[PDB]
Amino acid sequence: STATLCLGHHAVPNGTLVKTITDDQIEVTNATELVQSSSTGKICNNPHRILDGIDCTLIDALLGDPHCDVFQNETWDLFVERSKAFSNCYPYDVPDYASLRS
Amino acid sequence: GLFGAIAGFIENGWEGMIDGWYGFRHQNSEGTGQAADLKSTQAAIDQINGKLNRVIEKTNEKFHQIEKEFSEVEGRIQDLEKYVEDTKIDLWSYNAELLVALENQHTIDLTDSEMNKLFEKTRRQLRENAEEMGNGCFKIYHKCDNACIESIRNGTYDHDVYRDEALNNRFQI
Amino acid sequence: GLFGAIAGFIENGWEGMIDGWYGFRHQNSEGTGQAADLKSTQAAIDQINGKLNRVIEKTNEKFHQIEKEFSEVEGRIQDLEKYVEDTKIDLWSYNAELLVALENQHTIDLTDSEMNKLFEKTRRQLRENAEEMGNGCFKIYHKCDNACIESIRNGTYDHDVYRDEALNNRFQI
Amino acid sequence: GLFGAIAGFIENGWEGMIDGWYGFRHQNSEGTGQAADLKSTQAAIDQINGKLNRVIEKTNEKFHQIEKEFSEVEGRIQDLEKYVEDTKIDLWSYNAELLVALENQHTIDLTDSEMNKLFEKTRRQLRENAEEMGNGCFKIYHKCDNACIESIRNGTYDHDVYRDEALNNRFQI
Amino acid sequence: DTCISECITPNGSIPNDKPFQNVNKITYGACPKYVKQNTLKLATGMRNVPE
Ligand SMILES: *[C@@H]1O[C@H](CO)[C@@H](O)[C@H](O)[C@H]1NC(C)=O
Ligand SMILES: *[C@@H]1O[C@H](CO)[C@@H](O)[C@H](O)[C@H]1NC(C)=O
Ligand SMILES: *[C@@H]1O[C@H](CO)[C@@H](O)[C@H](O)[C@H]1NC(C)=O
Ligand SMILES: *[C@@H]1O[C@H](CO)[C@@H](O)[C@H](O)[C@H]1NC(C)=O
Ligand SMILES: *[C@@H]1O[C@H](CO)[C@@H](O)[C@H](O)[C@H]1NC(C)=O
Repeated sequence: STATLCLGHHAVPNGTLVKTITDDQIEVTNATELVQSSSTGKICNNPHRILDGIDCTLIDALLGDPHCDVFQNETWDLFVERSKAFSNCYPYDVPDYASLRS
Repeated sequence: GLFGAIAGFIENGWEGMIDGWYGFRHQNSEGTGQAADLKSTQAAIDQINGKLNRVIEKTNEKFHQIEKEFSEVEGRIQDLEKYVEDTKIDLWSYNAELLVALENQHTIDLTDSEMNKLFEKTRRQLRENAEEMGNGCFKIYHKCDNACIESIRNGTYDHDVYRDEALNNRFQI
Repeated sequence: GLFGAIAGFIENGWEGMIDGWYGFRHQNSEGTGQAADLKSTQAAIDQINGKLNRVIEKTNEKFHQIEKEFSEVEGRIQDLEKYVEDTKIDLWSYNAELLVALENQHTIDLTDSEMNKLFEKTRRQLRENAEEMGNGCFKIYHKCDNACIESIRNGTYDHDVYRDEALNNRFQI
Repeated sequence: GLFGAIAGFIENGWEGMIDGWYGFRHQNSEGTGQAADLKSTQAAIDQINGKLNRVIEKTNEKFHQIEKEFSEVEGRIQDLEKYVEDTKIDLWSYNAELLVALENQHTIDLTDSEMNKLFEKTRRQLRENAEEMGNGCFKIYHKCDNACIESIRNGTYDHDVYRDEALNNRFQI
Repeated sequence: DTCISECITPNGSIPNDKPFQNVNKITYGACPKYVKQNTLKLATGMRNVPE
């Protein structure tokens, strides 16, 4: 005589709140994170040629401060200057250090 | 959402349906069963994966730019340099926010739409042989064993084959 | 909008309905009356107030920036300073424009959607006891006094209780 | 799109209908014919031309700005000048991309909506005198010559005038 | 470190699988645009109405 047919959709025990145009937080069955918020703390030597500046800034390696001569004729994709890099030669100053360095 | 099926006329979802997104549940003479509808389930999936690709597409890729952190105070140029970056971050932070709110709204309506389309289609198959109970379930006014349900589910149900039986039970027995 | 109810199959609105956004008007044996549907009315309101909050949210908040008005002509830096602000204002002026056009379109469709949902739901309650006159009004084919209308309005109307009466009048009396 | 009519329950389109966007095809006693519905066709057109105007509206219009091509290397200022333009082009290139993707999605749904509205309206005219074959075609259960079809098409078809005839053929002849 | 990454920031390398990042506005390579938000979940599913 009769039969019942019911249409429906899935649900998960624990969903994920998301934001939409009209709702601050609305629960959905799944979501993906769009914002990368963490790093390992290490810089990778591949695929970009990274030159570790050790105790030298680019300028002192450019001019030739004795302790930076280890960087003669070097090439890089990204030069990494350290906060504690120091000069140990004749006191100098560069008018427009920013642009020379750039 | 815009449609009314999901979190609408379909009271709630089935925590148990783990084989598809949208599905059917029947209760005939032989008993009760459940089956996911692979077709509508894949329409929602395809569309969602489609926006996913658009969104997480191909990266900025910048090399030498301008300085963003300063150790000494210099005034004028440094002021402008910082403002340039600041107003930039601000504009990209808005874009990201809005983009995510629009997409989310659409993903909901879209998935609400695929539910409501499964319903109308299934509704259009049953012709005069059924009535809608108003909860997403159709009352089929004729004997419908499992092979009968399967034909509805697989889209081959012929309504003439049960019309008169249906009509009879429907209209005052 | 996308639905067809508002400024669509519902010829026009009721200047008189001042107690809700969506509502009912009946005409039975006892007479005529009107009543707002607080439920759908609040769904539209909630959603609209929801975007309103998102939009008029929390302010820029900038302090020392860069100069935007100049008394002397200087060239190069001043050129760049002005261009930076100009291209900024331009990008924010587009965002504001588009944002307001998208929201407005959505607010219309959304409110058109809540009308059309009130209709389908009410339609699904009446079962076989009514027909749609095509103007947003259902012709109820059975005696329906005020307590009968109230049950439709409050969602408790049982269709079996009037089915045969309904069916009879419907199908050639 | 969101509706299901276009590239949905209406199997495909008519390469032959060159007089309108949406239309009708009937088959009665007198034969077969075709006619575009100028009303729904113009609703889609108006809306599309409406966004078209918004989009291709009024131009940037900039005069003296800043330099974007450089012959000598200078550092700091030149760095910032280039970054300013670069981040600008990037932000406008996103806007253009997104704008075109949103509009396109909407144009589809909107035109899918006007199809589905033509259907429901025509469906609401036929009252109990027809059934939906599930392919966008209504089976009219009564003699309907050309002047009868024309009245449906032009919105003047009275269903009472054929109800009993209709009802009879419908319900077991 | 001896690893592989195309996106470098003062803080270390970060994967560029996502389109946005909130690690540092200073980056070199193929990198996620920087934004102020620490999270932005994109809904990859339908609404969840549990039983
Ligand atoms: C959630 O969606 C993401 C993106 O499509 C996917 O990685 C994952 O499989 C989904 N989660 C589940 C539980 O399926
Ligand atoms: C639909 O159901 C019937 C009953 O089981 C079967 O014979 C028919 O071939 C099915 N069609 C498909 C495509 O599965
Ligand atoms: C609905 O209508 C009937 C008639 O007035 C009444 O008895 C019933 O309790 C009403 N329900 C609600 C929730 O108001
Ligand atoms: C609709 O169809 C009938 C039959 O041809 C005709 O008399 C009637 O006036 C038509 N109305 C319009 C507006 O064309
Ligand atoms: C990255 O570095 C800056 C300082 O270099 C710090 O303020 C920020 O919170 C750091 N982000 C992460 C994820 O460590």
